[PDB]
Amino acid sequence: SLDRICRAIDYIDATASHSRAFIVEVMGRHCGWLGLLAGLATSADYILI
Amino acid sequence: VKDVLVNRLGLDTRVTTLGHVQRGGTAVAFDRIYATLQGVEAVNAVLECD
Amino acid sequence: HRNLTIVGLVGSIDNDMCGTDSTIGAYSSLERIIELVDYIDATAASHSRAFVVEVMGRHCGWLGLMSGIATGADYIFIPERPPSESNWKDDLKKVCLRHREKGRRKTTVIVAEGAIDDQLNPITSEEVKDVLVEIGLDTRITRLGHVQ
Repeated sequence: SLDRICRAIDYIDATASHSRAFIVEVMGRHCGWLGLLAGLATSADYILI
Repeated sequence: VKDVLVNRLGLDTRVTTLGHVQRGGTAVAFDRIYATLQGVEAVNAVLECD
Repeated sequence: HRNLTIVGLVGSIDNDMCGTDSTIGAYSSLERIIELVDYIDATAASHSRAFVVEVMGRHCGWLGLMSGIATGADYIFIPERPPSESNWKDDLKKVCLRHREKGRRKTTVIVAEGAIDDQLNPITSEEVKDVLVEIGLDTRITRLGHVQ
């Protein structure tokens, strides 16, 4: 699951540009492990876990 | 979250939602190796049980 | 520098530009959609499940169409041939349940960025999800976004 998330973030990072923000809506109802680890692996700016 | 980025900051925000993508596909090497060994252990545990 | 020498290359995921059979980026973008829908499809089928894929491409239904063929989608939403505002929901239901009757357990709908009804009203993937949910299917939206 963590791999699927990072595969998407990697594709998002693989581009150019000012005034751009990107939201990755992650599946995982009870824990924040996926959010935290994806955030760590892809050096995300802000995580909502 | 989108409105904060679009209205409080001047950012054009594009949302990406994985959905079922996050449950589909083949298991990664770690999941295959570990799920397999766990299956083996689950059997032994069940047999060794008293 | 009296006579401008200007040449144009079509760098577009859309595939909207006229005169060219395909634009630079179109097939690659299509591959990204396929990449994702392939994961959705790569699970052992469940009894009452549905999936909605919100695909990008603002001005042309090419990505929506090609994804439809490439993934064996039940229904697709394209700006070139939009459904009636009056009965698109009822036609969606018909098509899906017809396939479900024939054995299909992996109901997939593809919604283009520019998806509309014949009265120019946009069709959100959330709108589509709600239709399939009232048919008794556990529906899941997948928005490709900037991945494409």
